[PDB]
Amino acid sequence: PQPSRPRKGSLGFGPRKRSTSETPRFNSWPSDDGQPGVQGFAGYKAGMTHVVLVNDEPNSPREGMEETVPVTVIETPPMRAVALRAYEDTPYGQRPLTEVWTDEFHSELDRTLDVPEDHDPDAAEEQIRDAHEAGDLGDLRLITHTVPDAVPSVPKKKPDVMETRVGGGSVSDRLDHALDIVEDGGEHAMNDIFRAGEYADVAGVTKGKGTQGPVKRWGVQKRKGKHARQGWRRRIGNLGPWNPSRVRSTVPQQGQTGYHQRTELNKRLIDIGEGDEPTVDGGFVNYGEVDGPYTLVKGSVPGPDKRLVRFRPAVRPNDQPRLDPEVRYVSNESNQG
Amino acid sequence: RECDYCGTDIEPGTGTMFVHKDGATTHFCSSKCENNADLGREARNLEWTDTAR
Amino acid sequence: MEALGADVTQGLEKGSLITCADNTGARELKVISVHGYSGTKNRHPKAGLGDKITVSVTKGTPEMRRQVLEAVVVRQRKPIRRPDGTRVKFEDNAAVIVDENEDPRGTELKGPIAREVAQRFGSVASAATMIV
RNA sequence: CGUGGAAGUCUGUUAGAGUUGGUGUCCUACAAUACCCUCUCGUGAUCUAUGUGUAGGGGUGAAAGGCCCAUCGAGUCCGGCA
RNA sequence: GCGAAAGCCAAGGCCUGUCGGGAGCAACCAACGUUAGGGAAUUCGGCAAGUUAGUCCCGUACCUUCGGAAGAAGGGAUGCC
RNA sequence: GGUCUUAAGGUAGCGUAGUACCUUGCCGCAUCAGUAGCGGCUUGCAUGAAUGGAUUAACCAGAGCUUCACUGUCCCAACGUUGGGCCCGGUGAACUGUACAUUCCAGUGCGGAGUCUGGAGACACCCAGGGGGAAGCGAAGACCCUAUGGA
RNA sequence: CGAGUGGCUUGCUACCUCGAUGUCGGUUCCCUCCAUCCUGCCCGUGCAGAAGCGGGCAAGGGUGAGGUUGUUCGCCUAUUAAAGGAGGUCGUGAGCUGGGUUUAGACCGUCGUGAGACAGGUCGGCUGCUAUCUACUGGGUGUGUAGGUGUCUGACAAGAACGACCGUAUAGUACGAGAGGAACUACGGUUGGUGGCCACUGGUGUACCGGUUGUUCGAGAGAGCACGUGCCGGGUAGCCACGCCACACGGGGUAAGAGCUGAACGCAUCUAAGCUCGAAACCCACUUGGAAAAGAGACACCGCCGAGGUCCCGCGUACAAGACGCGGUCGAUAGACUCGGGGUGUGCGCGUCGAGGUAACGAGACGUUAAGCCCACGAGCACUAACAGACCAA
Ligand SMILES: [Cl-]
Ligand SMILES: [Cl-]
Ligand SMILES: [K+]
Ligand SMILES: [Mg+2]
Ligand SMILES: [Mg+2]
Ligand SMILES: [Mg+2]
Ligand SMILES: [Mg+2]
Ligand SMILES: [Mg+2]
Ligand SMILES: [Mg+2]
Ligand SMILES: [Mg+2]
Ligand SMILES: [Mg+2]
Ligand SMILES: [Mg+2]
Ligand SMILES: [Mg+2]
Ligand SMILES: [Mg+2]
Ligand SMILES: [Mg+2]
Ligand SMILES: [Mg+2]
Ligand SMILES: [Mg+2]
Ligand SMILES: [Mg+2]
Ligand SMILES: [Mg+2]
Ligand SMILES: [Mg+2]
Ligand SMILES: [Mg+2]
Ligand SMILES: [Mg+2]
Ligand SMILES: [Mg+2]
Ligand SMILES: [Mg+2]
Ligand SMILES: [Mg+2]
Ligand SMILES: [Mg+2]
Ligand SMILES: [Mg+2]
Ligand SMILES: [Mg+2]
Ligand SMILES: [Mg+2]
Ligand SMILES: [Mg+2]
Ligand SMILES: [Mg+2]
Ligand SMILES: [Mg+2]
Ligand SMILES: [Mg+2]
Ligand SMILES: [Mg+2]
Ligand code: NA
Ligand code: NA
Ligand code: NA
Ligand code: NA
Ligand code: NA
Ligand code: NA
Ligand code: NA
Ligand code: NA
Ligand code: NA
Ligand code: NA
Ligand code: NA
Ligand code: NA
Ligand code: NA
Ligand code: NA
Ligand code: NA
Ligand code: NA
Ligand code: NA
Ligand code: NA
Ligand code: NA
Ligand code: NA
Repeated sequence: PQPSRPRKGSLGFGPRKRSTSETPRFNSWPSDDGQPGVQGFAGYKAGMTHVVLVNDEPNSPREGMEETVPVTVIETPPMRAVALRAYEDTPYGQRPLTEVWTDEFHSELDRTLDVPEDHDPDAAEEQIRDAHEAGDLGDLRLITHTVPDAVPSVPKKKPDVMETRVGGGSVSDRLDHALDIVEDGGEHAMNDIFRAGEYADVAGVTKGKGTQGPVKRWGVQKRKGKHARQGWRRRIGNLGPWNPSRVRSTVPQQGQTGYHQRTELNKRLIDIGEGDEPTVDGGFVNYGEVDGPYTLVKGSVPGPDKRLVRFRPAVRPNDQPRLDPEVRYVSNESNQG
Repeated sequence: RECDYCGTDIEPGTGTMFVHKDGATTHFCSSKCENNADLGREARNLEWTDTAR
Repeated sequence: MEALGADVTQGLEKGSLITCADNTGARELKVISVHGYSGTKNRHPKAGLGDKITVSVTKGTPEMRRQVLEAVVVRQRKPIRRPDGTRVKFEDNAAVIVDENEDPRGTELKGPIAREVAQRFGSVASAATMIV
């Protein structure tokens, strides 16, 4: 009677096209609770190794025992919040009001932007404060960029720019907090926002695979048995019924696979350090040597080595934070062999 | 731990343990060692093995 | 059921012939079904170490032959992963006949058993000569 | 025990003949019956060249209405015929 | 080597089974190799593929028109110096 | 029924058959499960003696079934190899074409509409793809009926 | 007995097509319906509990694997929360299959004087086409909005991004004479689905290294061929699944339902006005797309004689063309070299040994030798090549 079966692949990650920005763009931010603070950070993917950990989970029978855990090493050097953008609430949603920029700029920010030579920070700031008095001030975010020059393994010097929201106590307090950070030079680090043991949402543009067929792209079956020898091997049965007399976009077809933005939820931050403790012998294949600010993310992270990945405090965590996990061993064994 | 075959130290969070029919146990550090053993070759007779040299 | 404390790649299917690691008089067992399992279209129902499976006796004493009994998978050739990352694999695929209360039907168990099976089936474990 | 070496005998892509499956490749073809693998026979009612005989309600047919020049439950050509 | 067999190579012939250049050369297709664990669950049906294999020694059932069945099956051996 | 039609009234055998409608007949074997297969029974819709019956060693690219072995047939797909495919130079057809044509959902209509009606959607051109629709292309239906047709 | 709804079966009719709308069954892939099999929330019970039976709301998700048969259907087995039914030209042959029906060959039974027949059985018996339009999946080039760089907004659009089960504590407790035997809640795991990733395990790996058969280059050394690796053994990177990671809760509004206050109707009444609650369903949350949203958007800075861009060159985190991303001497982008990190498994030669053999000769063993050979990775390193230079542009 033709057994039931779930359709091939999800319809919630489409259209399956090439991403517009290689730099991910979070479409959601954490809720305003504690003290004011930047709600995200970024780094460059290096590779993977494993670490032996002491079971942190209070509800696990293995609590306190040795445990092997996969880890993706991400170089997370300091970034720079170069501006404070203000949004205003309008009948058509949120719109950017103005921006407060600085003077101290990284030597190579001009590889991407037309750096400001003349700007009035106070006028912009005033406009924002007047907006707040009127009660039309929407959320507050910081224009941020990375320093690829600090990461030898990454060929680029051209910084990656992204906007990150600032959540916190009162709007007045977080406004001040924002301005303070910016005015200095915007220099901030992974430490300032995240603590080892917390859950973060990592966003990233997946590894590109160019054009692929329905079998790989959607998970459809290959032709089976005798059918597989007739002239059709990796093509679906049909593009649809007689009626409707058209091909529905829901049928699994060939196309661009990979190089899409994804936001992987609840990634546990195993450790945030600095140096070469996580580097592998011979070097991370197709990457290089890590010797500086890094972050060890539990499991996998979307994207290839060298790609920019974004961090954000988990917006929907399942478990309570279990801070600073005891790392008994980090493998440095060659990834070649 | 040490590889019951070649003799090198097995990198933690790596390797396979083969349980024999009689209940004996053999920790292997890699496929290379497992495979050489399946060929009926003894580690002492292989010059690259840490049992030999 | 209770957590095994190990990740298993089912190495058996409906129809597989495995060794009966006990002295019940049944030598060979044919897997028929896996307790609590529900697959998907075209997928062969799979069974691995630690699963309670329904079985029929293919080889053994006349009296035991053709009987449909329950059993517990004690050993499997396909690897399994332990918490420390190490993989564990056996020389053969084996199961032990069990009754309604999960007590081994036989008196003695032949060959080694995986420590993970012990957690789930105590009385099966407390009959094991070797536990690896 | 040896000798002998019979057979519409066996194995066999020797040559040569045949054409079972792939319902593969091809299917505006390399080809108006092709290609590849697989497969059958291979001293005999065997295969084959050349010459030669049988002619259309007639041949020829170990018989399938098979074959008689890509034409067959009655060839082909022209005529009867607009 | 049993061989007018395979594979390799002479003599002799040829580069005319007559369009080329570029992309690690994607999807998809034609031929095809290898796939862990399971082992016909696939399918009308093991279709397709796979297994076995040469030679010597041992050994060989039912049935039978006594010819056969039979290379039944099964077991062992096999290089070089 | 304990002869009658029309001469006889089915013997040896075989039998649910490549012949059995009922039918997946009933019992058994085998399998977890067997409209299959084999054995027995058998009143055979409608078996049967050269319209040859039964049976049978050997033989078979003949039909069905079982077992060991084997394995990507399958679970469930992956990677690789060679020739294409894609881009470039040169060569260079065919099929098909009433017209118009960016369509979709419904409706209507000779009751199976890109073109009618109402709405919805719709900036143009171009590349690659697998073929949902054009009741796609290909062939004056080989089924069926009709013709005071043919062979 | 009476009244209906559906259009899944069957029958009827003969409207449509006979200058052909390709069959049954199956398969694969997509959407849908609800008369709901499971799951959620409920009502009744001949509801103690447990397990049920019946009913309501409800289509989010699920509804699987096998033995006979071409079968649809159906019978049967073991699993399961359950293994629901139906529509889409009885969805799906310019997708597949070709077992059945229904060509030409043949057999059997029955019928017929016979040719031959059968709404009987049986063996064999073919699957064409290079896509013009449209449709959709993905990729470009342009124009419109009207100079550039970077960052955003969010009209709308998609999602199942999550479904379900087992176990433990609760508890041998509530309930019950006993037998038996729950729940809220908090935990652990599994299964199906989904997205991504390769440290680990596993596959590949006609890169590479070794062994070895036949033959040819006289031997040796070192090589060619054996189908696109002769075969065998090992296998790096990468790609992968059989491997690993991640995929809520909670709000808001409702249905069935449980109630509050409450009148018509002085009482009563969940309803008529009002209100409190209450579904896996709806909305939000979350993920993805999204300035061509014609109301064609916002912000900051740069620039209009110059901001920026294209070509060019060296390359890939990208890639079928195109596109995309990075580097270009103020440089580590690619190659060479040397290290590091890896694969294989101990090179040629020489020395000693070696069953023997007068000797010649001699398979092979040990040493030199963690040797030799090799690397799709990393580092150091400007040695080589990123030069020269052109163009558009308010
Ligand atoms: Cl298929
Ligand atoms: Cl099952
Ligand atoms: K017709
Ligand atoms: Mg075919
Ligand atoms: Mg590696
Ligand atoms: Mg290793
Ligand atoms: Mg199926
Ligand atoms: Mg002969
Ligand atoms: Mg022969
Ligand atoms: Mg002649
Ligand atoms: Mg005839
Ligand atoms: Mg396999
Ligand atoms: Mg089957
Ligand atoms: Mg099947
Ligand atoms: Mg075959
Ligand atoms: Mg019978
Ligand atoms: Mg007679
Ligand atoms: Mg209109
Ligand atoms: Mg006609
Ligand atoms: Mg006719
Ligand atoms: Mg006539
Ligand atoms: Mg058609
Ligand atoms: Mg209803
Ligand atoms: Mg639905
Ligand atoms: Mg149909
Ligand atoms: Mg259907
Ligand atoms: Mg079609
Ligand atoms: Mg067709
Ligand atoms: Mg076609
Ligand atoms: Mg047929
Ligand atoms: Mg048939
Ligand atoms: Mg037939
Ligand atoms: Mg215009
Ligand atoms: Mg070669
Ligand atoms: Na074909
Ligand atoms: Na084919
Ligand atoms: Na059709
Ligand atoms: Na004699
Ligand atoms: Na042939
Ligand atoms: Na004639
Ligand atoms: Na004439
Ligand atoms: Na008769
Ligand atoms: Na013959
Ligand atoms: Na294969
Ligand atoms: Na089409
Ligand atoms: Na017509
Ligand atoms: Na069909
Ligand atoms: Na539903
Ligand atoms: Na069935
Ligand atoms: Na149709
Ligand atoms: Na069909
Ligand atoms: Na067809
Ligand atoms: Na609700
Ligand atoms: Na615009």
